[PDB]
Amino acid sequence: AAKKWVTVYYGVPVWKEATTTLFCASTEVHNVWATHACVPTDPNPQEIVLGNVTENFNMWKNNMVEQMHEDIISLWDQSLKPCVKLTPLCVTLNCNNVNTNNSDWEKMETGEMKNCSFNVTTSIRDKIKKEYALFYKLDVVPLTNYRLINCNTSVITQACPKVSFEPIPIHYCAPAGFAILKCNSKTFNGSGPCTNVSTVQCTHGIRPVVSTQLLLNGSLAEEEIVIRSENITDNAKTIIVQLNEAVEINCTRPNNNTRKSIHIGPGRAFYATGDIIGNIRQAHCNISKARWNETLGQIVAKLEEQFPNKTIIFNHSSGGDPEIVTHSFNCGGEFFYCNTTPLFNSTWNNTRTDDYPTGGEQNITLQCRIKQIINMWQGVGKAMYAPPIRGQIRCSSNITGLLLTRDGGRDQNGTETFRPGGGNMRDNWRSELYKYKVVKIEPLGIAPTACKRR
Amino acid sequence: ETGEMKNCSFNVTTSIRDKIKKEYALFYKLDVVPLTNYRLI
Amino acid sequence: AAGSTMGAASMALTVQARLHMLQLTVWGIKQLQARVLAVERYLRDQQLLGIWGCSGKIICCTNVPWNDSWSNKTINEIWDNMTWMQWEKEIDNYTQHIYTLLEVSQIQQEKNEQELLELD
Amino acid sequence: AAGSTMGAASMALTVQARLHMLQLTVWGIKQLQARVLAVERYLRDQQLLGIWGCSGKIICCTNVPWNDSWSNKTINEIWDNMTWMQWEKEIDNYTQHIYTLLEVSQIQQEKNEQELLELD
Amino acid sequence: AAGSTMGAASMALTVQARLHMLQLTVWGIKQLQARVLAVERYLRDQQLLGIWGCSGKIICCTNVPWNDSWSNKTINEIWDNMTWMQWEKEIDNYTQHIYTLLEVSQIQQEKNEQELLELD
Ligand SMILES: *[C@@H]1O[C@H](CO)[C@@H](O[C@@H]2O[C@H](CO)[C@@H](O[C@@H]3O[C@H](CO)[C@@H](O)[C@H](O[C@H]4O[C@H](CO)[C@@H](O)[C@H](O)[C@@H]4O)[C@@H]3O)[C@H](O)[C@H]2NC(C)=O)[C@H](O)[C@H]1NC(C)=O
Ligand SMILES: *[C@@H]1O[C@H](CO)[C@@H](O[C@@H]2O[C@H](CO)[C@@H](O[C@@H]3O[C@H](CO)[C@@H](O)[C@H](O)[C@@H]3O)[C@H](O)[C@H]2NC(C)=O)[C@H](O)[C@H]1NC(C)=O
Ligand SMILES: *[C@@H]1O[C@H](CO)[C@@H](O[C@@H]2O[C@H](CO)[C@@H](O)[C@H](O)[C@H]2NC(C)=O)[C@H](O)[C@H]1NC(C)=O
Ligand SMILES: *[C@@H]1O[C@H](CO)[C@@H](O[C@@H]2O[C@H](CO)[C@@H](O)[C@H](O)[C@H]2NC(C)=O)[C@H](O)[C@H]1NC(C)=O
Ligand SMILES: *[C@@H]1O[C@H](CO)[C@@H](O[C@@H]2O[C@H](CO)[C@@H](O)[C@H](O)[C@H]2NC(C)=O)[C@H](O)[C@H]1NC(C)=O
Ligand SMILES: *[C@@H]1O[C@H](CO)[C@@H](O[C@@H]2O[C@H](CO)[C@@H](O)[C@H](O)[C@H]2NC(C)=O)[C@H](O)[C@H]1NC(C)=O
Ligand SMILES: *[C@@H]1O[C@H](CO)[C@@H](O[C@@H]2O[C@H](CO)[C@@H](O)[C@H](O)[C@H]2NC(C)=O)[C@H](O)[C@H]1NC(C)=O
Ligand SMILES: *[C@@H]1O[C@H](CO)[C@@H](O[C@@H]2O[C@H](CO)[C@@H](O)[C@H](O)[C@H]2NC(C)=O)[C@H](O)[C@H]1NC(C)=O
Ligand SMILES: *[C@@H]1O[C@H](CO)[C@@H](O[C@@H]2O[C@H](CO)[C@@H](O)[C@H](O)[C@H]2NC(C)=O)[C@H](O)[C@H]1NC(C)=O
Ligand SMILES: *[C@@H]1O[C@H](CO)[C@@H](O[C@@H]2O[C@H](CO)[C@@H](O)[C@H](O)[C@H]2NC(C)=O)[C@H](O)[C@H]1NC(C)=O
Ligand SMILES: *[C@@H]1O[C@H](CO)[C@@H](O[C@@H]2O[C@H](CO)[C@@H](O)[C@H](O)[C@H]2NC(C)=O)[C@H](O)[C@H]1NC(C)=O
Ligand SMILES: *[C@@H]1O[C@H](CO)[C@@H](O[C@@H]2O[C@H](CO)[C@@H](O)[C@H](O)[C@H]2NC(C)=O)[C@H](O)[C@H]1NC(C)=O
Ligand SMILES: *[C@@H]1O[C@H](CO)[C@@H](O[C@@H]2O[C@H](CO)[C@@H](O)[C@H](O)[C@H]2NC(C)=O)[C@H](O)[C@H]1NC(C)=O
Ligand SMILES: *[C@@H]1O[C@H](CO)[C@@H](O)[C@H](O)[C@H]1NC(C)=O
Ligand SMILES: *[C@@H]1O[C@H](CO)[C@@H](O)[C@H](O)[C@H]1NC(C)=O
Ligand SMILES: *[C@@H]1O[C@H](CO)[C@@H](O)[C@H](O)[C@H]1NC(C)=O
Ligand SMILES: *[C@@H]1O[C@H](CO)[C@@H](O)[C@H](O)[C@H]1NC(C)=O
Ligand SMILES: *[C@@H]1O[C@H](CO)[C@@H](O)[C@H](O)[C@H]1NC(C)=O
Ligand SMILES: *[C@@H]1O[C@H](CO)[C@@H](O)[C@H](O)[C@H]1NC(C)=O
Ligand SMILES: *[C@@H]1O[C@H](CO)[C@@H](O)[C@H](O)[C@H]1NC(C)=O
Ligand SMILES: *[C@@H]1O[C@H](CO)[C@@H](O)[C@H](O)[C@H]1NC(C)=O
Ligand SMILES: *[C@@H]1O[C@H](CO)[C@@H](O)[C@H](O)[C@H]1NC(C)=O
Ligand SMILES: *[C@@H]1O[C@H](CO)[C@@H](O)[C@H](O)[C@H]1NC(C)=O
Ligand SMILES: *[C@@H]1O[C@H](CO)[C@@H](O)[C@H](O)[C@H]1NC(C)=O
Ligand SMILES: *[C@@H]1O[C@H](CO)[C@@H](O)[C@H](O)[C@H]1NC(C)=O
Ligand SMILES: *[C@@H]1O[C@H](CO)[C@@H](O)[C@H](O)[C@H]1NC(C)=O
Ligand SMILES: *[C@@H]1O[C@H](CO)[C@@H](O)[C@H](O)[C@H]1NC(C)=O
Ligand SMILES: *[C@@H]1O[C@H](CO)[C@@H](O)[C@H](O)[C@H]1NC(C)=O
Ligand SMILES: *[C@@H]1O[C@H](CO)[C@@H](O)[C@H](O)[C@H]1NC(C)=O
Ligand SMILES: *[C@@H]1O[C@H](CO)[C@@H](O)[C@H](O)[C@H]1NC(C)=O
Repeated sequence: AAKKWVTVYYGVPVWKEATTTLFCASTEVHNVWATHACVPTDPNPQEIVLGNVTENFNMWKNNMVEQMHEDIISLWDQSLKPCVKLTPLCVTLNCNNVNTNNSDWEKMETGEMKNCSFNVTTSIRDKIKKEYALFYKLDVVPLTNYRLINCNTSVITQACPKVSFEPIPIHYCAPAGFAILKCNSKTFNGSGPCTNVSTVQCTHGIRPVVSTQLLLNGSLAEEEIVIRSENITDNAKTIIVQLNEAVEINCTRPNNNTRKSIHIGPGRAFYATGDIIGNIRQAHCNISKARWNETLGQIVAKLEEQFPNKTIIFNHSSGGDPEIVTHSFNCGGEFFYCNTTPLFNSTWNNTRTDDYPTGGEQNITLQCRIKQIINMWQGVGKAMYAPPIRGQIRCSSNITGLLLTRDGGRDQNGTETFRPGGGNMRDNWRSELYKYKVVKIEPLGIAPTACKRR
Repeated sequence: ETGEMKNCSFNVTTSIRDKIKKEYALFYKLDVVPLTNYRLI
Repeated sequence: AAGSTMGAASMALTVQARLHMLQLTVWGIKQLQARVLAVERYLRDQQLLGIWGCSGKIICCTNVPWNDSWSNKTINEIWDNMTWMQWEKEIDNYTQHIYTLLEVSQIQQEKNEQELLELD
Repeated sequence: AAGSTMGAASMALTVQARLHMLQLTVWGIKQLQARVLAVERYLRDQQLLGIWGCSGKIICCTNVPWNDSWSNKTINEIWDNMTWMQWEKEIDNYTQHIYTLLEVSQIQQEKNEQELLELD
Repeated sequence: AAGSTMGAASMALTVQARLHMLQLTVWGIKQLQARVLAVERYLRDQQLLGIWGCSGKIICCTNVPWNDSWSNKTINEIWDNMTWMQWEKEIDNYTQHIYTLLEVSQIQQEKNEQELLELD
């Protein structure tokens, strides 16, 4: 009764998966992660809910994670570029110990904080002065003569002492013509089909937190703990456990550490640790025992379903360099490395935690060490020297999740062993961006009609 | 070859600024000039 | 119901319509690329609509018949009872054929015939 | 007198219509930003006119009534006896209301009704 | 034959219609400039056509007479029996005169007269 004609519709609601460049959106502290170059966010970032649609998400193949990884590295670097390189400090250090014997149990130092003297060229090139500084054991190596760790083979750059590293939430925004889809399903688990899909121009803000073993200040699970993995059976993959409740962790570096300024060139000032006023103590972190016990009881129930009948064993890290085999976080520029042996202390039957005897202990303590020479991403980017920050440093954070790996999974005794392992920092960011996918919009479409043009 | 590929020793500051080591390398004649003392061209 | 007929799931809507110094910083370079790209994508669609004579249209009507080799389903099988994403997949292989037909003769002849008619 | 009626001071005219390697130098970066920005501003206006069906117009006529809550003055009180800058201030709070009305139904319905009429 | 009449050598056709991270590298900067420039050139032509009311046209018809001082040759001497490049050279000195006439009155008056006619 009619012929069909080709008509063009513009504003057609279709899309295809695509990877593009995202931009960021968000006091004179020069925050490195959230610079003044960020655009402001939309006060009313209205979310659009899709109808009966399905989409396939895969957090393990998500290019947003990879793009973030590169952005964090580029922001770390660059920010540290216009600063003192400390090459002149790579000289023989003549070191000795300090007297820590000034009842501070769980807080005592034992043979660390070495007193080193050195010969450094002053701001005037033909004049050499003897200078003194205290170093953390983990920052020096013996040749007693010492050298700064990692001087050979790398350049350690001092952060400019005005710049903050505090994480500030960063929102990722698609360019116009693109959109970010998110999976809101309670059943999503980081992979496969999702039926509750909505879209935004920008993601929620993500704090660019860097840590090892424990994920800090990320999002909590909406209701129940979710265990995510690319593969449960493959022991080589990281298992990300997202908590539905936070666990408080409180860390203290209880020393009156007063810094010293040393001129090692023409406007190049090195900030030394100076000395300690009062009784020197090691750093430590506390968590609530009751919270840890509840958290682990719920985690074992969940791991037990994945690995039924078998004994759940938690263990400490496998051993190695205390840069990557310990817990790590940053509070105000002080880099903490902490012993988590007490957190992954034991094993148990059923889903009943055990071997944490009832007693007056309320606070589980983790002994910590401080390093000034650090290597984020190991071989990627440059070594950095953290200035001391004047003493009495306290901070606290929200444990939002754990990174676990399986210890081979070759135990023939009906057990499974989990350790606070993990890989590259990509794992941390993957755990937060897991719900997002980037697509491109193709608004021009074609359909048959019954109209005809004059 | 006829009188090229010189064996040169030199005193170079090592990765540690207060330590100097003697090192050896061979150079093409066209890469060095005399001042027997030589310098890189 | 033109935007409601082609599946209930037409809710992507038009997020693309919703959408300081140029410092070349780590975030700044990315911001520049985002702006340049948004312009390029906008213009690619606008230019194509311009070519077909659909520059000012939301829905434009043409003089090119449906052909039916692309899809032999009828209006109530394609227009109704279908979601736009499914539809674009169903005729994806004819995209260039159709675009070519939308320009060739359809705009080119239509305009040359008008040039002749306007001489009277 | 369309450009003369709305105040004697209509003399801003169209300076905006009047308007080598890309080296990223101190002046060069600023030159790049200026070019990118000029494009973005042009397109924001052109896109909005396109949405309303006013893409090829200097002055476009619409099917949306004045409402009169925005301003209850008459043609010879608003159009005449007034300067454009004063006028834009007088109805500044209705900018989004009016823009919404210029698109919603006015372009959307007009085009869907035409789609139906063109089926005959 | 509109594209064939103005010389056999009309074969430049429309190569201009045929036409990853923004890293600021030696080749990358040049790639950026190429994209920005392509946009600027496109818009300069599109804006001018928009001004004349020829935004959706391949060939647009106007209400401005030929004048004949620019060239006093006839249709079969100019339109036919001539190549476009020769022609653009022949009337090159009248480019601004003609462009001015294509806008002034031709679009401006035409639209103001329509504004008055549309009040009825
Ligand atoms: C997880 O989130 C928590 C907060 O929810 C976060 O803890 C916060 O860390 C910031 C780090 O900057 C603390 O801010 C400091 O607070 C002290 C309090 O006296 C200030 O003195 C500090 O001042 C510094 O910056 C100034 C800028 O001009 C300098 O002038 C000055 O000299 C110092 O350099 C700074 O404001 C904040 O107080 C805590 N919050 C709490 C409640 O303690 C935690 O770090 C996040 N976790 C992780 C792993 O990042
Ligand atoms: C982190 O955890 C440690 C370990 O529990 C906390 O140290 C403990 O602090 C309590 C409270 O002061 C001490 O208990 C009692 O203190 C009173 C104070 O007068 C004293 O009179 C009692 O005899 C008893 O000591 C507890 O002994 C002490 N533990 C140790 C090993 O000394 C620490 O305060 C926690 N705080 C932070 C900020 O992390
Ligand atoms: C590290 O060594 C330096 C010198 O070896 C110590 O500084 C000395 O402190 C005493 C205290 O009375 C002064 O009298 C000396 O004159 C200081 N010497 C210099 C060169 O300034 C410093 O206190 C030591 N640090 C520790 C923790 O032992
Ligand atoms: C800093 O320089 C001083 C000399 O200016 C070094 O001290 C001398 O070291 C030599 C090594 O054999 C001794 O023979 C001299 O007797 C020392 N002089 C004095 C006054 O003690 C010092 O060792 C250098 N320090 C470092 C860390 O290189
Ligand atoms: C299906 O999707 C809708 C939209 O994504 C979800 O609606 C949310 O419901 C919670 C309930 O309190 C609200 O707080 C949120 O604000 C709603 N989202 C929005 C965008 O308004 C709905 O809950 C999802 N259903 C399931 C089973 O997850
Ligand atoms: C995470 O979700 C995915 C998707 O539902 C699960 O993968 C499914 O696993 C079942 C097990 O029999 C298979 O039959 C399905 O075919 C798998 N789906 C897909 C799309 O491959 C995955 O196992 C879930 N993870 C956990 C820990 O349950
Ligand atoms: C860590 O968890 C605590 C609660 O367990 C968070 O405290 C809440 O923060 C929100 C922020 O608006 C407040 O509205 C609540 O009232 C706070 N709760 C309580 C009990 O006061 C804390 O903000 C979390 N920290 C991080 C970094 O997320
Ligand atoms: C998840 O990891 C497991 C462990 O590697 C994969 O299962 C293995 O698949 C290989 C294929 O040749 C077999 O030879 C092994 O014997 C399997 N192992 C076990 C324990 O059965 C599994 O296929 C992976 N899942 C996915 C979706 O790739
Ligand atoms: C970390 O410090 C916070 C506060 O700095 C502790 O939170 C307090 O806990 C007591 C327990 O009764 C509450 O009464 C307070 O109201 C809490 N304060 C706030 C601000 O919420 C927290 O318990 C400490 N955690 C650990 C592990 O020491
Ligand atoms: C936790 O890990 C440690 C370290 O691997 C386990 O201790 C090892 O146990 C094997 C068993 O034959 C011994 O051969 C190793 O020599 C032990 N290592 C050390 C350093 O002593 C420990 O058993 C694990 N925990 C559990 C519950 O299995
Ligand atoms: C973490 O702390 C534990 C102790 O809390 C350290 O392990 C102890 O090492 C000593 C060394 O002689 C042994 O005598 C103890 O029996 C060990 N205790 C346990 C529980 O194994 C552990 O080495 C520390 N780890 C790190 C990374 O610092
Ligand atoms: C890890 O296990 C050890 C024992 O294997 C726990 O050590 C006991 O801790 C309580 C706490 O006050 C002491 O009273 C006992 O005397 C300790 N026993 C021994 C043998 O030293 C340790 O606390 C466990 N870690 C955690 C977090 O509970
Ligand atoms: C466990 O840790 C908490 C938090 O560190 C301790 O709470 C302290 O309680 C005293 C009571 O007067 C307060 O003055 C302190 O200010 C609290 N600490 C903080 C950081 O606010 C608690 O006492 C510890 N419990 C045990 C048994 O050691
Ligand atoms: C989902 O499909 C049902 C089918 O009856 C429909 O009623 C519903 O409206 C669809 N969802 C949306 C968002 O329209
Ligand atoms: C750097 O010096 C330390 C000093 O012992 C040495 O152990 C390390 O192997 C050196 N690095 C390399 C690559 O040789
Ligand atoms: C640290 O030393 C400074 C020196 O003035 C002093 O004012 C401050 O109170 C000291 N802090 C502590 C915790 O003793
Ligand atoms: C738990 O206890 C029961 C008691 O009969 C025992 O049979 C079972 O093997 C134990 N399981 C583990 C994981 O030790
Ligand atoms: C951990 O929680 C379980 C729950 O029943 C409790 O029985 C057990 O005693 C708790 N352990 C500790 C150390 O609080
Ligand atoms: C569609 O167009 C092509 C162009 O060659 C033609 O061959 C084909 O027969 C047409 N299809 C139908 C069903 O008419
Ligand atoms: C379109 O043609 C194919 C050819 O096999 C046929 O199978 C299909 O059913 C036809 N569809 C319609 C709607 O007629
Ligand atoms: C849509 O097509 C299916 C094909 O099985 C048919 O069963 C259904 O009734 C159709 N729906 C409408 C609204 O015609
Ligand atoms: C042709 O279109 C059909 C429509 O379903 C599609 O399935 C097929 O893969 C397409 N073939 C090619 C080569 O694009
Ligand atoms: C203007 O439009 C609004 C839309 O709600 C309406 O409520 C209002 O009454 C209208 N004003 C007049 C004066 O009609
Ligand atoms: C518009 O309405 C307001 C309401 O108070 C009134 O005061 C004002 O005089 C009216 N203006 C005109 C032009 O009627
Ligand atoms: C403009 O409005 C004022 C208001 O007082 C009036 O006095 C004046 O005469 C009006 N001008 C014209 C041209 O109507
Ligand atoms: C509303 O418009 C009037 C017009 O003069 C203006 O004075 C007033 O400030 C505006 N209010 C808001 C909230 O913009
Ligand atoms: C062309 O236009 C100009 C405008 O001043 C006019 O002077 C001239 O006479 C016109 N030429 C012809 C041949 O009419
Ligand atoms: C145009 O006018 C010039 C004036 O000299 C004349 O020489 C020329 O032949 C004329 N051309 C035509 C086509 O009449
Ligand atoms: C083109 O102009 C030349 C001028 O000499 C003339 O000889 C030739 O015949 C003309 N060609 C046509 C097709 O009129
Ligand atoms: C004017 O146009 C003629 C056309 O051939 C050209 O030869 C002459 O050079 C032009 N003069 C100027 C000043 O452009």
